[PDB]
Amino acid sequence: NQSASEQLQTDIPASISAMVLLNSACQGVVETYIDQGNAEHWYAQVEQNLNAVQKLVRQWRLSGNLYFSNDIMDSVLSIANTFKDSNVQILTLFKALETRFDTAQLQQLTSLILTLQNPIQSLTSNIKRYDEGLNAWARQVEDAHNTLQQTIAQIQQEEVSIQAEIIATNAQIDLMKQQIAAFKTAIANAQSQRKKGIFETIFGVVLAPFTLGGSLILAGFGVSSIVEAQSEISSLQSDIQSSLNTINHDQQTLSQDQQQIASLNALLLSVDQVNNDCAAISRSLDTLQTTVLSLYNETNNVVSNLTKAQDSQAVILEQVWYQSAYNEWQDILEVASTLNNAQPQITKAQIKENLY
Amino acid sequence: NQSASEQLQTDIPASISAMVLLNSACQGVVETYIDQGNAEHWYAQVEQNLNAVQKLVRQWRLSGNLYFSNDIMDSVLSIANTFKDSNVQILTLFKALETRFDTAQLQQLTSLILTLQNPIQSLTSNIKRYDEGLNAWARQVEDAHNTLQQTIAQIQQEEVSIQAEIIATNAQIDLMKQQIAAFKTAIANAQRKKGIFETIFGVVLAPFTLGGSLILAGFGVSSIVEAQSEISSLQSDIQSSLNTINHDQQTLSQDQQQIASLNALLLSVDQVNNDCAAISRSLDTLQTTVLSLYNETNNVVSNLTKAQDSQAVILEQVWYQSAYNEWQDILEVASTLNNAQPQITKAQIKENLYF
Ligand SMILES: [Cl-]
Ligand SMILES: [K+]
Repeated sequence: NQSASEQLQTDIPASISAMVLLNSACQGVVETYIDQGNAEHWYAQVEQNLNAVQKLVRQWRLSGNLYFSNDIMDSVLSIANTFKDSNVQILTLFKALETRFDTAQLQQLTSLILTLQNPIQSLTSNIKRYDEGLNAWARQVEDAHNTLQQTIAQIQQEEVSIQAEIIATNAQIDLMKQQIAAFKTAIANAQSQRKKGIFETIFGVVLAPFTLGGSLILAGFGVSSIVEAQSEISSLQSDIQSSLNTINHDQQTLSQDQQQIASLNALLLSVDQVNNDCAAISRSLDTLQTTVLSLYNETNNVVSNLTKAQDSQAVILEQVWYQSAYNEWQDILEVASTLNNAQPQITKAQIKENLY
Repeated sequence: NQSASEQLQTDIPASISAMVLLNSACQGVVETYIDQGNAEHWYAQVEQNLNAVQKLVRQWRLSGNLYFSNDIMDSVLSIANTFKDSNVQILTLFKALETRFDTAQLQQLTSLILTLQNPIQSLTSNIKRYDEGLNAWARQVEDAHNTLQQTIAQIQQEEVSIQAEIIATNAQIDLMKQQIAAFKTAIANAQRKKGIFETIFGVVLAPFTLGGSLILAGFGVSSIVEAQSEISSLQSDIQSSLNTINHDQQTLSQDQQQIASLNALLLSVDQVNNDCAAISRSLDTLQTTVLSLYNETNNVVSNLTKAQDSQAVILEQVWYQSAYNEWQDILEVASTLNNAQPQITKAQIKENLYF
């Protein structure tokens, strides 16, 4: 139903969106803080495990990863600019060949179409290279997540006297994960409708609070979008606020020391977003790779048809594919350029007890 | 000549501005990253010293300190809302007392003025408590800074064959400190619609040829007024200093660049130290002005008590009306800052001449 270039209009920003989300999730991990307070010796293992996750995120940043893959973005722009720089020449040849067929100009037209294949293959190579490095890192983050999750589960299983409050708290943290997923789905549905940019919101959820201010836990997570999304991010903040209010109600019978134990799985919110965002990137790059290959095959079929053309009628029927692809790649150039030149707009939202 | 409320129109946002700067300096500390690479045994001590500074920042934030003191802000809003809610009552009593001197109405007006004193004293108390906690924390950060600085100094002393490159690098790091100071000076000069605007810089040092680096040295600046021209000049300044560092380190291996660049780790810790001192200076000014306002209310309540004719009461209305007008502006500025969501940008500063 769609040409490859038409599909890429969706698949390219979909992949950039997934990468931007990972960047914001990484920031959420960095901005997750805990203090020992009066906690028993279990705290050392939680601190160690959390620091291991944070070390992986710092190494990802130190390796140069920011909002999206520069190599993939540059390859997209290379294809788009190859279309842009050859359009007048290609249309002039089509019109000349429409008037009078001659093999020399047909050979020149075929050579111009062929100049697309190197930038396309470069995009495929850079997607593969990026996804391999991403997956190698993601496996380490997943292992670090599982270790922290197991450490916390062991601690909470030993607190037999407050099991009901721990279960109720963990249900609210699961709801928060659902609310975050609902935000991402809402954004994805409205991406094609709005102007492009880089927008990030880092949340901090205050748990086990002190009366006079501050807390023992500041549980972070990060979300983002490549389109303005003030309404959706406000609904998410309202959702997380509601869930935190319910946690505070469910923990009303707990001391601050018990709240510290009962709230530990909020530390997984940040790294869970990293895990989910890594998987989303890889799914989007599998889709993108299939579509890029489809575009490569289209150019091969067009070149094959042009080489077989013996009259003007056979040459000009390839013009519809070209004109359609050029129009799509002109739009891809605008979107990719906007994202590549955008100044990221970041904000922070601290979520704490709302009702007193 | 300025009334205390007129002075507070400047002194209150001045203190808020100083607090917002400290948050951005703290963010720069948190976003300073190093990896060991092939570094020798000195790396453990640098990493431990840096982690000690970063732990202090995390503890400061876990104590509830973000962009500004919530206790001080809420006390400012408490005074402003006391003026707002009492205004119509006070103005009508002044008007009736003007027409005909009434003893009962005078005591009511006096009691309405006295209601200002409780929130004013709570502001003084909340300034003292915050500043005491700030100074206690700032002494820990200063001690942590000096330890990391001494560790770096000793490491750089032992690399005898590349002293020229280390001295040149440290000179440019000092230049960056002056360039940051120039931004904050320009901000203190230029008074538009308020907000919370923050920029976090990351300076790439000892880079890998294919991307990334062993050092990402952070620092942060901020303002409560938009300052796009000022932050653009700062970025251009920092970019030029980093380009000079890369030129001056061209003879160094990546391992040597790692050592030669270590003092960049002190950039945002140094900003924390400077910003803590600047907050305390602004809080001493603020506390003096708030005490001046408290004494103004004591002079007015005594004048209302000593008053025995109508003209003596209207004499105190000029103070009230002037105070109220200033505090309605303060309510608008404080509400804008208390309700603001931070507008944060980030800039990575790396070699930008080749590509
Ligand atoms: Cl656009
Ligand atoms: K409780």
